[PDB]
Amino acid sequence: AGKIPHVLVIMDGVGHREAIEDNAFLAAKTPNLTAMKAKHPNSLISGSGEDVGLPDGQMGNSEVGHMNLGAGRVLYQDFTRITKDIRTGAFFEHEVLVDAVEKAKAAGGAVHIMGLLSEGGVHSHEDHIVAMCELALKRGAKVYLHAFLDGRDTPPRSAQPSLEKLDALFAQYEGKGRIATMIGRYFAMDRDNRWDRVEQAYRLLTEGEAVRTATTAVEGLELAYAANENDEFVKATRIGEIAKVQDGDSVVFMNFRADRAREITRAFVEKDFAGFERKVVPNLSKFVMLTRYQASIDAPVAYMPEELKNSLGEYLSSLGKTQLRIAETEKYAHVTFFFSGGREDEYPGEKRILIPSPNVATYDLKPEMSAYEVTDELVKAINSGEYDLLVVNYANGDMVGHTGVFDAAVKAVEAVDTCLGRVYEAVMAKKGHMLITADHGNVEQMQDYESGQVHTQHTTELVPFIYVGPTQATIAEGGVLADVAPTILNLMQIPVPAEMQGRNLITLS
Ligand SMILES: [Mn+2]
Ligand SMILES: [Mn+2]
Repeated sequence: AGKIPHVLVIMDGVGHREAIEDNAFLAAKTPNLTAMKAKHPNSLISGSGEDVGLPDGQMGNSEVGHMNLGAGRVLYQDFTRITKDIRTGAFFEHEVLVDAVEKAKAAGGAVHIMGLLSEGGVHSHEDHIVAMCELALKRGAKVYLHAFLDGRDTPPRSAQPSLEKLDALFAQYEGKGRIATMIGRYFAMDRDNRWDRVEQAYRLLTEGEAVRTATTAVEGLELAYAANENDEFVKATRIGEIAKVQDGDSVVFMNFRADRAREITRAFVEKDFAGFERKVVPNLSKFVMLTRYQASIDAPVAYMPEELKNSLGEYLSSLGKTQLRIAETEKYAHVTFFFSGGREDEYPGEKRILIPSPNVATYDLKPEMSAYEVTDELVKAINSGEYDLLVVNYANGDMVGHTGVFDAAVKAVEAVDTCLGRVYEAVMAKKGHMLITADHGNVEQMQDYESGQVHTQHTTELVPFIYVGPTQATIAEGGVLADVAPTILNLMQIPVPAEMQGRNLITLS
């Protein structure tokens, strides 16, 4: 104990946008942040596009963002890697993917492909899914696509062109493949142990169990829209005849992001699965995770992760320092394996506190979420003097911003601001240092002018970067997420490890 606290606050989904219209951050009462900015040095940093190793124009996200924050360097992203392999043709000869196809063919089964079907680019990309379908079709396989509909990394009603694209592909191999089922990502891609949701996707895939049937994918979507469902929440829909994932088939899950892929993957492959009582469990010829969703899941992986040495968490552990990771459960991955650079287990000296997210259908119903309890625990931790580094994620801006509901998003921002007043008080009393920042924007734009729909996605806006400490300082312009860890190490008066490539942004005065 008796340690000076260094606190990294990630206001998930809180960006800086000058425009006032539909800006829930500016509309919110943020007296603590306003006061902090008036007193303490503050700047803007970038968490989108090439600055975080993504294509120019691609919005940031929590996986890429927390990995960059923790790593102190820009990482080569799996999105890039897979896109490159498709471009060069290497994808189509990938031994793991080819093996899935050949094993299904040998068993006289089918290749079932599933994944988020949109151009969002956060968890998947439909062009990758086209590529996997083509890979299997060109090898003479029977192919069924199970589409998980988006509306969260894309506009809330936007699935139609994606479904049409895949229909058009299958039309080029007439009778050999088709879209079999559709369901919203709310069901298929849960990450907070809402197993009642996951079960709906699981039973659709394994039994063809559906709320509605339709003759075509687009007809299915029209039925969902008529039932007042948006893409994210589309109920289990079966197209045409039952096409079960059954014994001898192969499944390829085409998502490249881990957090929302773990639950449905476990439902298929985990030996003693306990999320829910499964009615049918197929013995697959192969189940492929496109990337490594979880080290302990016993299934082959197509694209294994690169080694990441001396992320901030690892490096502090190597120095015998202590650290806290704290968030609500919806952001578990973010403050654990995303921030740690891929490692799932605690480092020596690392403690985790995960507060259950509220047991509600959507977070516009409780925009304060579990932020107040997170704050209770964080303040206690800061005051204990037991931690050299404390990393907190506040989920609210991001999670409520994804609902597309402006008034709720305003309340989410207000909740975070109130909480930060208490964090500030504790840090100042302990003569500590704090960086308040974000991983990407979201809440600062709540209307999508390109579609006329509410805005449910991230933005490409810069994010705030506020330095709270015992003294003033100057902050260099042009910072990126990779600069945060070297900046923290400078505040801690600890040398930056060779593996970090970012720069210190802060000059104390
Ligand atoms: Mn985020
Ligand atoms: Mn988000």
